[PDB]
Amino acid sequence: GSTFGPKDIKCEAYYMQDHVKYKANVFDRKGDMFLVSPIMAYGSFWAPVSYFTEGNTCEGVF
Repeated sequence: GSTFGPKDIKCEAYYMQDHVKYKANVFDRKGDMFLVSPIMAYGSFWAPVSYFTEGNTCEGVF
């Protein structure tokens, strides 16, 4: 349970929907696909974080 501290986060990427940009927290990777979570702790799904070329916080997976 950490917000200021990428402990439970490690990677937090962004994405905009042509105008609205928000965060997506990312944990690990699987090939060219990454392993992300929604705006809560509920499951985990793969998403191309490679598309989140705005700014992300993943340093330990990099």
